[PDB]
Amino acid sequence: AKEIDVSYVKIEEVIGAGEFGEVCRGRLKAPGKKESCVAIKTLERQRREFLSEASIMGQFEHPNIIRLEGVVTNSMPVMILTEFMENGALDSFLRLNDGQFTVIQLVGMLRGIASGMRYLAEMSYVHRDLAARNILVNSNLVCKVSDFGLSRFIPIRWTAPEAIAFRKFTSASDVWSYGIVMWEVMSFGERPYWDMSNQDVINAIEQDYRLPPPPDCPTSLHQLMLDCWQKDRNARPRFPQIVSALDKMIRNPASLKIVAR
Ligand SMILES: Cc1ccc(C(=O)Nc2cccc(C(F)(F)F)c2)cc1Nc1nc(-c2cccnc2)nc2c1cnn2C
Repeated sequence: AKEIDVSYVKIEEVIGAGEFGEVCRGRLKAPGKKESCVAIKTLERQRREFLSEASIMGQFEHPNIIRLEGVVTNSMPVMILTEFMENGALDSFLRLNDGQFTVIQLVGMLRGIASGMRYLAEMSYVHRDLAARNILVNSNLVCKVSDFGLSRFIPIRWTAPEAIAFRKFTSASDVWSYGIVMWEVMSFGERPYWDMSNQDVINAIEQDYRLPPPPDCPTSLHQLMLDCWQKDRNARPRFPQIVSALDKMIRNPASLKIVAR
């Protein structure tokens, strides 16, 4: 929770809205450091809920987790600052780039997301809302796991079946969500389960249906999705094994040439 002096922070265009107010694009100019772009949540009662998020974010330091720049608490407005990700959310970025990235590039995106989740899981942090809309993409296509919560610029179709029903959220339920993210990525941002209703999705999953391989998806990647969607949560791979599986694919790209009929 590094405190930032406001004279370094200049607020520009509004990019969306949050639970506690606006979210804006901005610039950060600190002594001795270059000027960079930042995204800023602004904020009123004495509720410390707004800043409690910053206390959570400050624990995280990883190349695939959104990086908190700092906070302003001795000023108005009160603000949470992170690095600014030029390509925005992954789902809309991929829809804008439909069919325009190679399989190897998509796998590299997924490997980054998996590494970020591996870190969170190692930290005993359960995300609970992992979805492509919660991943930000930088100019080099590095994907960073984020959590926008209640935001704008209830999601059961990313949630493991045991978390929907029993409200049992674990890293293994995040693994389920990660498999959905894999499908979103290999589908260039198609909505999981198309236009099915939330109830239809729950019923389909309970009947053991699983999203099919996206067009051109390597069979080995869809199998990895199916592994993440095992009903028995203890049978799903853990994030370390997921990273290792993707790394094996990057080393052996001939394995990614096998697609289904
Ligand atoms: C400004 C901000 C504030 C919070 C978070 C965030 O991800 N917090 C969070 C909380 C709990 C757990 C985790 C996790 F575990 F996932 F790491 C993260 C990210 C951003 N940064 C941005 N927010 C928005 C944004 C936009 C609209 C509504 N809400 C947020 N747009 C952005 C950025 C950076 N670049 N861009 C384009």
